[PDB]
Amino acid sequence: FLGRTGSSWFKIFLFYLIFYGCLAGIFIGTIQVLLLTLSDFEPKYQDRVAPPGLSHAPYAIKTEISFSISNPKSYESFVKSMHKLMDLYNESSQAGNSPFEDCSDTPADYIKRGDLDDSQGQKKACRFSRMWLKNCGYAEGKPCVVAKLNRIIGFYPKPLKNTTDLPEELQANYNQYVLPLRCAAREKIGSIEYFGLGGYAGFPLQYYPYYGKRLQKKYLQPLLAIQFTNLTQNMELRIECKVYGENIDYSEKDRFRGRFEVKIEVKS
Amino acid sequence: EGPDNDERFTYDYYRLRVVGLIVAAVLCVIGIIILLAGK
Amino acid sequence: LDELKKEVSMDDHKLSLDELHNKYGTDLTRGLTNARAKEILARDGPNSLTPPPTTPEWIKFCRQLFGGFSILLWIGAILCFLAYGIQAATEDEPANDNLYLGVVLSTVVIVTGCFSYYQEAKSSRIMDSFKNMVPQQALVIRDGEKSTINAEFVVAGDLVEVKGGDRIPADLRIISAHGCKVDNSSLTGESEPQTRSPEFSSENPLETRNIAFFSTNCVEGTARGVVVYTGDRTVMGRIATLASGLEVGRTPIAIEIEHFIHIITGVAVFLGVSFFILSLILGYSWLEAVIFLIGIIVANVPEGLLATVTVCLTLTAKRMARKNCLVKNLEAVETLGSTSTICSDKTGTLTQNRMTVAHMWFDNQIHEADTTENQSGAAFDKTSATWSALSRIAALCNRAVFQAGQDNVPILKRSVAGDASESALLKCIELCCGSVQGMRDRNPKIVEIPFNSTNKYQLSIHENEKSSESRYLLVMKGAPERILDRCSTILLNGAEEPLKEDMKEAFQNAYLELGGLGERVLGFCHFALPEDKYNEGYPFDADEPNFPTTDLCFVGLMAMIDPPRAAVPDAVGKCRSAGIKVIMVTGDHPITAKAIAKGVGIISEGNETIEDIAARLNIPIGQVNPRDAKACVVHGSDLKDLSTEVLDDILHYHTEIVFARTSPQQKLIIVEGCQRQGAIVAVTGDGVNDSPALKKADIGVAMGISGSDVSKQAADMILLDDNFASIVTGVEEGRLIFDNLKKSIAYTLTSNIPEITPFLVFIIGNVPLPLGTVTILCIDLGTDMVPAISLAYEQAESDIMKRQPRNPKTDKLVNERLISMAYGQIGMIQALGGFFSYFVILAENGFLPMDLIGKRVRWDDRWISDVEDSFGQQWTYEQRKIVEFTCHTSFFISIVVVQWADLIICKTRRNSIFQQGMKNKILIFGLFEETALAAFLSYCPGTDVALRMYPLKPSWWFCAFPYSLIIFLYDEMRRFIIRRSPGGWVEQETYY
Ligand SMILES: *[C@@H]1O[C@H](CO)[C@@H](O[C@@H]2O[C@H](CO)[C@@H](O)[C@H](O)[C@H]2NC(C)=O)[C@H](O)[C@H]1NC(C)=O
Ligand SMILES: CC(C)CCC[C@@H](C)[C@H]1CC[C@H]2[C@@H]3CC=C4C[C@@H](O)CC[C@]4(C)[C@H]3CC[C@]12C
Ligand SMILES: *[C@@H]1O[C@H](CO)[C@@H](O)[C@H](O)[C@H]1NC(C)=O
Ligand SMILES: [K+]
Ligand SMILES: [Mg+2]
Ligand SMILES: [Tl+]
Ligand SMILES: [Tl+]
Repeated sequence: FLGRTGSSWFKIFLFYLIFYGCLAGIFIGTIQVLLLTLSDFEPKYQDRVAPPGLSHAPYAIKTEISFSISNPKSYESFVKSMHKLMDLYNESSQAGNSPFEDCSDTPADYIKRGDLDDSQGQKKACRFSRMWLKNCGYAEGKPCVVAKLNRIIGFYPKPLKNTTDLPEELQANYNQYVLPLRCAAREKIGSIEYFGLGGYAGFPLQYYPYYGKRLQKKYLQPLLAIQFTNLTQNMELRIECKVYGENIDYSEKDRFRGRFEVKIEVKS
Repeated sequence: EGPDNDERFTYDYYRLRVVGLIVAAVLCVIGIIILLAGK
Repeated sequence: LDELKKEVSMDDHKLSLDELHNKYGTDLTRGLTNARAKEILARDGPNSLTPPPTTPEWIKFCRQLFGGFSILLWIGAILCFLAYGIQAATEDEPANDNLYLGVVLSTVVIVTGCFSYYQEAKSSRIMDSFKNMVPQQALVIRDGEKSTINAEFVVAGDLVEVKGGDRIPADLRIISAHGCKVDNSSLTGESEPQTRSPEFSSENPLETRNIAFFSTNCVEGTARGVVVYTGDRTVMGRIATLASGLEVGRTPIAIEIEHFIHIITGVAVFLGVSFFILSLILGYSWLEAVIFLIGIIVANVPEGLLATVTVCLTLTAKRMARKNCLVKNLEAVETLGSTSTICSDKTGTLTQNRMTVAHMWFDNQIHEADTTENQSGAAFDKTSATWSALSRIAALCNRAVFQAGQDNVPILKRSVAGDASESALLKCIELCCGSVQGMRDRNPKIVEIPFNSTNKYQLSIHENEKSSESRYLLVMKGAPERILDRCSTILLNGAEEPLKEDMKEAFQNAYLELGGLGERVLGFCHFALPEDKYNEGYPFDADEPNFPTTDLCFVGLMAMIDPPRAAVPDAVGKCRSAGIKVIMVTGDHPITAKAIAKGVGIISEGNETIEDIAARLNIPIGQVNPRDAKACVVHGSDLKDLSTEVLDDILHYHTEIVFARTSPQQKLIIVEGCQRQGAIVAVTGDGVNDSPALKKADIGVAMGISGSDVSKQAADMILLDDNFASIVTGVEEGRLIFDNLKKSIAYTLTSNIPEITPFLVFIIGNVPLPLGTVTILCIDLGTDMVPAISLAYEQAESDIMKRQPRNPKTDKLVNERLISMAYGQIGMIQALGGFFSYFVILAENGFLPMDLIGKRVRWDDRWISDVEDSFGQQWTYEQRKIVEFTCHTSFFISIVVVQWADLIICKTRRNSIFQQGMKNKILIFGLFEETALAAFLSYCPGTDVALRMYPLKPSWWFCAFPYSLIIFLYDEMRRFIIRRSPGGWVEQETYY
């Protein structure tokens, strides 16, 4: 033929069949032992998610949400993702004492449901009403963005203490139980309005620590609705929403490390 | 610890780099020694 | 074009002096007119040689920039700029990826260009050396007056004059001469002075006395002649053009390189476009379809391989430089290993090029002297009183002297003023009797008759050094038979005795044997003149026989030859044991050529020519079956009337071939004949008459000390110490580097698979990219480099000089067996070890292997800063990318770890590491430096930006260890099978 005879062509097939078969069987074996060394409830390493990311619902083309108020299908793209998220926080999804629980309607302290063990059933998560998100189809004019803190197993978000000076200096400082979120731009051509649990501009600490998908399915993380009823129009406004805390840090590279990058433009 | 389990989300990449560079250097020296056993 | 120049020349030495003038419109006495000479100048053109048109270095460099790998790397470099252009227009990408990767790849092409350019070097100044043989000026007779003119202004027809010490300015017809002798070594390779006279003495113009040639010099006397040829039209000017004009051609090693380039280029374009369409079918945007292609290019092309080859060659050439063997062309480092036929000059190559005493006949006994340079033999006789009598004649009846200031150099190597035979005798006595000058001071010469054409003897009368005599001793030497007709007694073991027919017959026997050995034989005799008949003041007349020259005492015979170099016989046998055919090709006479052939082992004992059979059986040569003769001796005059097909039959039908009295073109023809049969041929030589053959040879080797400038220009290799044993070393080195290149190539190729497979699974699996493009270049250009080179220092696995020369048609540098092992077996194991570490990194950070399938869509989505892992955690864009790049880093390090084992297995093709050992210090160096480089690239701060290399946790380093070990075991088991059964299965499938 090309290389060899039929007899040789066969033998080279019988070899590579057994050979690659063995190699596949060995590869799988090493994957088995790897998995055997891992927990079902907690990942081996967590230093790469460490400082929590802050992500929002409006799917930004490039950290930007520009549209026209005087146009219907101009914002119907951002309403798709906005709906996708909030559709999960339905009351019909949170039914019965299992696996949900009614928690303080005001920001409270942490809740420990034991260890990362299966020695108990599904760890009961705090309910969250999308109805706590006042004012927010969504904002056809002047968007109503929804913030979110990335989930990390066993992470206890710790707010800053009012020992020294603060950006939003001491205003509504629920020091003991709220992780604040203050959006900014100089360039003050807007109108910041925050909505959340208990009416505070933060995340209620009663939703922590997260026990993971395996030990807490259907779990709901707290949301923080933000509305920009800015009196300006037809210009790119670089708005940055920042979260503050002891366990919260940022990076010049990762522009989502505990903060937002939104470029709103109501070009109408 | 409980609420004070910050060490869980931390890794000493600084020491690791110091050690890694020490090792790389020493392996580089060892190599020179064996090569220079005759030039 | 040069087929005309490969033919024997035609001449006009047969014409009379007068007749020759009519042909050139010339005067025998007055010479040309100033006006007629200038007319002929403009007519024929200058008496000069024009160098052939060369290829500029520009075109030579750029021709390498387009050879398979460079072509693919160019397509990659441009395709980078393509994707970059498409980006800069569509979505403003502030990145530098495609732009920088395009710059990097273009640089890789340029630098790789320098390496191949360095390897494909051609240092040739043939025509320049020939031009150096034309004198600046010549002496001509114009308008009846002699004047010096620019030799280029010399034309056919003018009257030229030459004298001892000057170069022949052009081909001349001798019309007048006085004691003129010439050095025709340019045409023959033999430096013994040849007389020139107006008389025609041979039909063959290269042998007649009435022609003098350009490229030669007058050694003594004076001559006048008419110019018959000028410039390019001279006999050796044509040889110049032939030699300088010959197409170089591709080396065996070069052909091998291009061959695997086709193979690897083939699989590259195959998988390249095979997966380019496979991606579009899967609905991949052309934006991405090209990005994957660039990666495929980089994965398939072994970026550092061609440069490795060059370095391995260079390092092999450095070792040979250290044995006095200079390599002018890097590729010639290997040709000697692939050589199946050596065509060797005799004089100054196989031989020392110096008349040396070989045997002596005295006391009715043949004695043998030591002919070797360094005198590696033993003594023959010292005791016999006869010896001292013969020794005295050899010293006394000798007019040769050592040049001043030689006392530093060895006797046999020092320059001597005199003819070759007298120098030989001088050096013979000086060696075994001490200072000859002393013997010539103790015995003052009073009268002598120098060797005469008519007398055929030379005699001398000396004052006997003996005090009790202080009388007159007569000594003489000459033609053995002439000396015999002048002898009455023979000095036997001390005492004289009558010359009976018995001893006279033993003389003839001794004389015939020595002459049969191709040796020049001389007779020696002396006579102690009677005291009473010769007073202490008796005057001797040299002009008229004033003393007896008959009834003298015969002392002995001495024989001499230009002997082989000490190492030559043994080197010839070694070449022949390696299955290399050795042919002699010489301008010298057949009797001498044949005798040295037997001396060095070109013709082995018992082997006969058709002429030998005929003489032994006493039958006509036509009655001899030519197939009964394995040896042959072909004279150039017969070679001339043979067609190439008939030359091919001679080459095919004889194992032991001697081509004697060959011209320079004839040497070229014999070389081409050998090549025509499909053989790789080496030429060894030292003369300008070897230049065409040396050029045409697959590899020409010139002698460094004895070699002429031309020969060393025409060669690929120079033996700087004239050590012929270096050929044996060269062939051995050549074979070793050929095997080691295979090892180094397999090693380099093996790591291509773990660079290809990640890109494929990236498409078919939709997982995060396991390894990056930049990461690949850190391997092929970084870590693999020193290890790959180090394989050039591997010792032989068996006695390579015991095997036959490779068949260049069947035995390839890269075959299917190499690809099967490198791509199908070992590289495949490396790929898995890479993937394993990849799955380990991701799974330990929260992305278990199961959830990875079909996630790249969301993984690469820059706007999703919340991807969910297996544990329910959310990752930003840059966070997951850090883990991904950490995956690139550990996959990279996994390659390094699996290349550890590969380096050790590529060490040997057959033998076990437990047999070959670990005595390669460069290889061990490679292991340490490779690992140092990898660690540095991972842990050095800032490398995460420039190369996207991230620090690895200690446990990460050990992921591929079980795969590294399986490689070592697998290959060790496999080679154990090879050795345990030379049959073929494992052998014919995987044996590189
Ligand atoms: C989650 O809540 C949303 C609230 O808008 C539900 O949307 C409803 O969709 C139905 C049918 O398309 C409409 O008739 C209603 O007007 C919507 N709102 C309400 C309050 O009922 C959505 O269907 C819910 N999703 C799930 C899975 O239950
Ligand atoms: C990533 C995976 C799926 C690709 C696997 C590719 C396999 C099928 C390839 C890789 C190397 C290949 C072999 C390389 C060498 C030879 C020897 C030659 O004389 C015949 C073909 C043969 C035997 C090839 C057959 C196919 C082969 C085994
Ligand atoms: C939000 O909606 C409420 C009614 O639910 C209305 O009273 C109020 O004006 C709205 N706020 C703004 C800022 O438009
Ligand atoms: K050559
Ligand atoms: Mg010679
Ligand atoms: Tl490569
Ligand atoms: Tl490679």
